[PDB]
Amino acid sequence: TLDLVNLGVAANFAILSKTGITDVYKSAITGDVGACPITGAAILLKCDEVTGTIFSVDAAGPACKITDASRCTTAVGDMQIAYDNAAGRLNPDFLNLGAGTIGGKTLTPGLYKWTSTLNIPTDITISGSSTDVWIFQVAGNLNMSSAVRITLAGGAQAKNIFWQTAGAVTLGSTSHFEGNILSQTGINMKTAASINGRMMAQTAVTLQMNTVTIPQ
Repeated sequence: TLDLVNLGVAANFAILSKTGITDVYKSAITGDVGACPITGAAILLKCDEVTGTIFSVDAAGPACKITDASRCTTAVGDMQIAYDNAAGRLNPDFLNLGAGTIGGKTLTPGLYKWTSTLNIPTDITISGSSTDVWIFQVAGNLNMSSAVRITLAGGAQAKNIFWQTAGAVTLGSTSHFEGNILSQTGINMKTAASINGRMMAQTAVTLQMNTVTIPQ
């Protein structure tokens, strides 16, 4: 009975930020990337790093960039509506689960809230049907330590997982993440971390040699 978070046009993006995209070469991104209203010069991605289109609001950015202000603007706007929709959900199923550290848990469908920072220091499973939905509401940061893998079980799909964070996200080196990130600030990945998901930041996305794939 938990409704999907509608991403509108932002659904078309693996990475969408408002202040840019930094990168330690070489990353492997599958899906479109965009930044707005910042200049496309703030996208530090090469053409060989993106399987998809790089969208700029202006004439600056990587050589393969497409200038389309109105699409980037709509996407960022839809990302804000999604962020507010996700943050606005009421009547959580869980509050302060694991007291802000959830290593080793198996997370079943529902609306989860943390009034603090959330840490993921060891492997977790997300377990549910192909139609089940998870919304994780985090009033601080979200941290996941090096080499931590999020596993999906029971038919659970990346496209039906949403992480809403009031603070910054940090995914440790070589970690594997599952789901959509709606961050009010930054999403910062470290050396060889991967995500099956979307990085939607109201500030910047920062990468270090990452694999980023849009959910199927």
